[PDB]
Amino acid sequence: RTIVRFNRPFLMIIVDHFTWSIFFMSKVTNPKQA
Amino acid sequence: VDRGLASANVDFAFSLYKQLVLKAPDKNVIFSPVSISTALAFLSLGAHNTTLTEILKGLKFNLTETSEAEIHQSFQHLLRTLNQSSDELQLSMGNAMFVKEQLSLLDRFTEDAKRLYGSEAFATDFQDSAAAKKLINDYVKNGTRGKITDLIKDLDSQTMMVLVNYIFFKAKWEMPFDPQDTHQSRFYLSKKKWVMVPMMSLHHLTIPYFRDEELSCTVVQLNYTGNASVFFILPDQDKMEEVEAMLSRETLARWGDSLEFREIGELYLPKFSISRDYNLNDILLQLGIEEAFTSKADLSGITGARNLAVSQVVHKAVLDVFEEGTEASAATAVKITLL
Ligand SMILES: C[C@]12CCC(=O)C=C1CC[C@@H]1[C@@H]2[C@@H](O)C[C@@]2(C)[C@H]1CC[C@]2(O)C(=O)CO
Repeated sequence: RTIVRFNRPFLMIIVDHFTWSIFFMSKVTNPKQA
Repeated sequence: VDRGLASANVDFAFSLYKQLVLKAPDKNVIFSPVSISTALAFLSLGAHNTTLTEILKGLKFNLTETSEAEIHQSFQHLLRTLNQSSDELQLSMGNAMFVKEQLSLLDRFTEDAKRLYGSEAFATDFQDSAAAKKLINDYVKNGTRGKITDLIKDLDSQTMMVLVNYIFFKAKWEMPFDPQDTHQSRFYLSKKKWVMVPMMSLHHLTIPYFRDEELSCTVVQLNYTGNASVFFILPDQDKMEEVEAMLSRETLARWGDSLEFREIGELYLPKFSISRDYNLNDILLQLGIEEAFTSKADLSGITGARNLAVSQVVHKAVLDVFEEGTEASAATAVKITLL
């Protein structure tokens, strides 16, 4: 069973399939960062 | 919607990302590339000569293969597509211009602003700077459903014009997380430091997946109901900077073309809300957008005279990830003074 655990910094790229727009791009280095 | 808009806007997204991380290497990043692209394209509507060329090149358009007229038509088409009605996900993008009542504007500029960018022109009394600040922030608050409240922090009382773009996004996961499965768990800031976060989980999921061994990262695509989805890229421990330096349109396309469906035993994803505010002046200058800020600024397509210059471009964005879906919003403002 493959496990995918986002418990360290990761990137998130929110994309539109119609226009191929990147709506949002994000790096989560600390979900609780000030 | 068209391939050359998407290619320039994606190139711009990753160029902007890389400059934000160079500026603040220890911080979360959240921004909307398409908001910033649209705001600056809107600005270019009024630019001439080197001011214009710098903006369009900074936005990563290949001017030997496209023209400003084709560029604006492409943004018009995008805004129409993004703002279509949907019974599945909420997505909205708006543009506006706030202008000192007595500033004389070319009729062609105001007409093209409304026709191409969907922008109204709000007469605004910038000498009553607190009231002008509140009107612009209220417009953004309305468009973002209360998510972006303080886009404008300071407004020079001698401002002539502010161009504003906002984007609002709210979507449900196609496969939502059950909050009964969300548990406090470690999120490792580094090999030896962590924080405790609510860790959501999904079990026995079949999703598109790619292990990129050359870049030491794992890529999965999670889907929203509707036309949007999200690439999650998980670098191995301490490999984030290596993955970041490989971010590009080429790499994103390769990742998209390399995904295969895989049964995942358990996927763990934090529930989190993050937000960031930016002064984009130094970033835009690194991207070659320079004359618009200077006394050589040429915005004579707005007024007919070379009497306006950009003072500051700001951006704010918020991202909320939780069991039912995602909500994200952002806005971009171009502040313009007399020259
Ligand atoms: C880089 C790419 C192709 C080249 C370009 O001008 C810009 C884009 C950005 C969005 C990408 C796109 C393609 O690769 C297909 C992608 C990944 C799309 C996001 C969603 C997508 O449609 C898929 O995931 C295919 O299912």
